[PDB]
Amino acid sequence: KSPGDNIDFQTTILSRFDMIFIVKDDHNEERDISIANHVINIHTGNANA
Amino acid sequence: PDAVFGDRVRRFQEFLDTFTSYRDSVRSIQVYNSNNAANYNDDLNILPHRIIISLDDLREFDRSFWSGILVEPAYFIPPAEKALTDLADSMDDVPRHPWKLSFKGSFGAHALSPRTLTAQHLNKLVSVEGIVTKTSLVRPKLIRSVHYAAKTGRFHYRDYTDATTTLTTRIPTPAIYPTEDTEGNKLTTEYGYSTFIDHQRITVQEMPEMAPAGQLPRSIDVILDDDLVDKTKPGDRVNVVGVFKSLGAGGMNQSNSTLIGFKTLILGNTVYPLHARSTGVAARQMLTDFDIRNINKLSKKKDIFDILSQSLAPSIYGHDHIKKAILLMLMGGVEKNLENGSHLRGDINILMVGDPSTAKSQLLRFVLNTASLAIATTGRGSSGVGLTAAVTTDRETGERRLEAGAMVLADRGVVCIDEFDKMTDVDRVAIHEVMEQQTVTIAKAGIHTTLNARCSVIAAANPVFGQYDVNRDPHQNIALPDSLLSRFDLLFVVTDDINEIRDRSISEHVLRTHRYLPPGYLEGEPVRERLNLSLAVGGNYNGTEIPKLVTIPFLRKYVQYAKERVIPQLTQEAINVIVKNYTDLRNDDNTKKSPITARTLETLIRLATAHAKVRLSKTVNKVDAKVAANLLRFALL
Ligand SMILES: Nc1ncnc2c1ncn2[C@@H]1O[C@H](COP(=O)(O)OP(=O)(O)O)[C@@H](O)[C@H]1O
Ligand SMILES: [Mg+2]
Repeated sequence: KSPGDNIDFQTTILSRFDMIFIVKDDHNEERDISIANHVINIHTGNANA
Repeated sequence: PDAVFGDRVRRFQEFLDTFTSYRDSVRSIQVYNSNNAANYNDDLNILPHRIIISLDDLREFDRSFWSGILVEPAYFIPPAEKALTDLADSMDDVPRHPWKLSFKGSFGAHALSPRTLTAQHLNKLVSVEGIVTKTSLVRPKLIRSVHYAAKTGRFHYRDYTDATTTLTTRIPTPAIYPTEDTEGNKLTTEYGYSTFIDHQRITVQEMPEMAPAGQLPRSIDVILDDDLVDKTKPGDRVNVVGVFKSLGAGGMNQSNSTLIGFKTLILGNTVYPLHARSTGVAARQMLTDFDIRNINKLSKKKDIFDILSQSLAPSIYGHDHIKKAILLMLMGGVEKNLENGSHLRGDINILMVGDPSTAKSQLLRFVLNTASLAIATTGRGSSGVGLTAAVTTDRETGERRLEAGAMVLADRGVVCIDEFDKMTDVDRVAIHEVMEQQTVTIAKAGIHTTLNARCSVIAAANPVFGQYDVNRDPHQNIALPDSLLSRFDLLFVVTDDINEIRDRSISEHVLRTHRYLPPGYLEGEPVRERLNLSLAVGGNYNGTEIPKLVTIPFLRKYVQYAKERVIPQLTQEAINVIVKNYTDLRNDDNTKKSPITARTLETLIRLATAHAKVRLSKTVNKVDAKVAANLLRFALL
């Protein structure tokens, strides 16, 4: 689908913004292992230190 | 008699003898009254007996007396008023109401707000800026009553005073209304010989532009006397100069026993209706003789239409025909009032539809900034009662009153509508009457009245598909009823067509536009925003007094002089051109964005008349008709 086909509004608001960011789910093991470890260190307290 | 009172009277005599501007202002008021009285005697208006006093000149003359007026006005203002009255009576012997005073200038710490006013400013002369929310009915107040005794055939009188009419508190002596003389005879009230002074109460609230965004607003009460009534309407931004005074006893007597506190209000001395953006006060600028000569020097040039148009928004590249249309809208045509009561429009209405990010909103904001009485509205934000009128209930009288919407408040002005295509249907039906009959007819439960809504409407709209398609016909592109298009005199379709050299011109213009500093500003210093309030009386940056491009402040004066002075009339050489082009446009085979109805014909007339205001010509010539015709043709083709 087009980027204006996924928005639930007109395409003029997209031109109205200064910087748009299309944020992805990369859907692979090498990234979500790192994300899972980051969140576990957040919950543990290592990331605070 | 008081010695310090006489000393201050003499000091104000010296101050008035030093500055002769107040003296010949008194002279000009008295001779105006005398010539009006003489014209009434032989074959009208009477100027009030008050003089505007500059506080800066008084500070330059006497610091002590200036600080006395600012800090202790009850001890210093009445000597100054008596001095002005004596000066007026000194020169009035050759050709009775005592003269009042008003103040302008810098007030320092006394330039306050309804929120900022506290009890430390009591018994002091304050200048409070704000917005008028409530305006009481102008009520006459009896000062002296005159009575007749028929048995003895004699006229008596009694004077009445209150704590409001005086700055210095005296003993309250309540003299009852005499219905019987000292001998016991009945008195008849002689209305017409008694004197009544107009009294008004207004409520000044802090401006919503300078108020905290979530808190409840603070308000003050201002009392106005005869010459100062009816100078304000609700919704105006105002500057009130007056003495902040407390009255009565705050429950400290036995009869009162409550915590209203001491009642606090302002005895108004000066009322200045300030012009603010998207408000009901029209901006007025004083036209000096030099500026009039400059305007007449512009009017003689052949290129005059293309300098005033190109000098509108030099920071917007292109859109030159839209600049011409906006200038002609600012001129505003001539309104015809026929002898049988039928009415013909003079105002020019502009609609712009087209691609996003094409200087539509910026042009609307420019018209909001540069017009005298422009009011900004958006599509969904204001409704059918929001633009036209609504009904509310009075607290005092108990009867319903009216509240004026955007069209009524912007009478003899401009309504700047953004997102025109997002109006509701009932709002559109409200717009239909305003754009042609120039009036708002409201028939509510018990209220039936017509309000004057003589407005020029400039509107920005978007196509229904978000972008204009060249191959598709404009009927589905604009997708607006043909009555609405017939209301609009000029419809402009702005297309964001992509060309390399055009895009380079856009980039160079914008990048040179983003490299500006105001004079007196450093390279890295950020620009400060000051709110624009102007007193209402009655890509080249270096534009200073018509080098090549006209300044916006001088454009305003040119527009004001043209609207006030010249009322052009048609002649046959323009009529022939207008008739021929209207006949050609009605019977042309070319497809056009807007349908050609009868309105277009008057559009031509108005446009031609508008160009005659640009040249300051009492006559509408052939060249005016031709420039109206080819401005219409570009918008249509
Ligand atoms: N012809 C032009 N010249 C200079 N600037 C322009 C032009 N067209 C658009 N812009 C810029 O694009 C921005 C978008 O605002 P605007 O075009 O008014 O939005 P819209 O067209 O949706 O009303 C503005 O800040 C303005 O500076
Ligand atoms: Mg816009």
